[PDB]
Amino acid sequence: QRSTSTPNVH
Amino acid sequence: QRSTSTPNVH
Amino acid sequence: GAMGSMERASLIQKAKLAEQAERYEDMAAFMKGAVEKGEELSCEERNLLSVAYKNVVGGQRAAWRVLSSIEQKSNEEGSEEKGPEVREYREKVETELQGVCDTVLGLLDSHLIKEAGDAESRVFYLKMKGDYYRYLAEVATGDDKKRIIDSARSAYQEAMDISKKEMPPTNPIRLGLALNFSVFHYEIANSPEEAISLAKTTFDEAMADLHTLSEDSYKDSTLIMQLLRDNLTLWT
Amino acid sequence: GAMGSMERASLIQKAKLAEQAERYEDMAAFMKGAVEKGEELSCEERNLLSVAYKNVVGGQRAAWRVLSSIEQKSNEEGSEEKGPEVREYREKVETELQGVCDTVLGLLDSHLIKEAGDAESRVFYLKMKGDYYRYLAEVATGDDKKRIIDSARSAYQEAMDISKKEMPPTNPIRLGLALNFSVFHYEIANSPEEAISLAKTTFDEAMADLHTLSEDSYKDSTLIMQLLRDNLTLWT
Ligand SMILES: [Cl-]
Ligand SMILES: [Cl-]
Ligand SMILES: [Mg+2]
Ligand SMILES: [Mg+2]
Ligand SMILES: [Mg+2]
Ligand SMILES: [Mg+2]
Repeated sequence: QRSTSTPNVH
Repeated sequence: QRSTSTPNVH
Repeated sequence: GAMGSMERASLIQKAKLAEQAERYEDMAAFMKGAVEKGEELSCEERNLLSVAYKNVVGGQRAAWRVLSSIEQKSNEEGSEEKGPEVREYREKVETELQGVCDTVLGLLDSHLIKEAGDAESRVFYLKMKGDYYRYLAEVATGDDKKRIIDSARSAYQEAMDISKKEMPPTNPIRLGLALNFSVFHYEIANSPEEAISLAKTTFDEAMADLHTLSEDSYKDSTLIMQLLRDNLTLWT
Repeated sequence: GAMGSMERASLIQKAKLAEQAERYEDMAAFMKGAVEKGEELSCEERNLLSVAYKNVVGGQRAAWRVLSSIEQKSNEEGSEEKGPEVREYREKVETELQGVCDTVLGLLDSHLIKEAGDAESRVFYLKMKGDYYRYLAEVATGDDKKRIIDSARSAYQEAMDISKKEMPPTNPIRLGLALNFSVFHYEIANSPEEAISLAKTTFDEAMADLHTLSEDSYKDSTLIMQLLRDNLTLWT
């Protein structure tokens, strides 16, 4: 599983 | 809600 | 065409890769290139063509519905009129959608349909013609909405006539055609009673033929039968 | 540029419509046009730029990973070699991805970064520069993988230096920068211990500053803190 980066925020 | 049409089949 | 220098088999191979990658615009371009080689398509190849363009036009239809809803809200008494941008952008998406539909219809007319003599291929293509005129109808307004609807109806009707003569009532091509024609009647043609009647008769005649089928074919047919039932529940 | 004739405000309006319609390629083109008007971007506008391109490159990255995996499987002892098509199509997607990254880096270099003097804008843009070099690094192999990695590292480090001087440890810009730099260390730079140390220190220093925040700001900061924790759980 790949690391989580900053997601999009509407 | 809209009617269901034929879906894609892989 | 940008695909003119690629081997037919390479185009089909890459269409399958694009499917795996969920790159449906690429998949559609590869399959357009394969069709333009001028040879008839196998069952698997017809399915790749359909999957590709259905996904492309499906994204466009979803986007068009969002923008049309915003536009209709902006055109109501009490809405701060916000300039031409919503209409402009809805028109942009609409034109791109119409272009995709015209491309598919062009491939069917030049020359997939006229070379399709077996029922399984001819019904598939005529159903596709009905479907892409139906997608055009979804966004049509002016003089030509009537003519677009008639073109969809005519294609579906020719497909229905062949399917009833040449295919058993459980055949998945025949079932999905009847499903989509019933959607045409309910959603486009303002004929909900025709839609319900077609869905009901299709379902019941397929039910009575399921005993002839293998386990795998039974699974195929009953899946589409459930969609007929889903719509009948929505409609009644 | 095809957006050169459209008003800045109209481009931003249509970027927001495209977001609502999930038309992220359009959204990115609109925001590129807005940037090329030459004025600095507001917070909301910077966010639209980031959302648009992150969605576009995100689709490309997902597709590239699927194709790279197929290619690696095809290049194993015992795999029926199937010609150049998998490599060709992986290269096509890779080139399109690199193009998107180069476009974003070009906008940052001409001239978003050099006009960004406030910490909130400058850190945001330098983080973006690090991110798009990191996406280039994900697909890089040859001589330039080393140089791409160093470019990502340098951008992230400049952003970190400013954020630590100018922002509190709960600031969501600072938190997401630290999150992404920790991902760089673990996934790109072969430095999992640095990644874990950065994630842990970032988390703990934010924890100790949460008491200063309003309910809404606390929700923002703790959301990113949870992602740091998620990675620490994956990594340890
Ligand atoms: Cl537009
Ligand atoms: Cl290719
Ligand atoms: Mg008012
Ligand atoms: Mg129009
Ligand atoms: Mg072998
Ligand atoms: Mg390459």
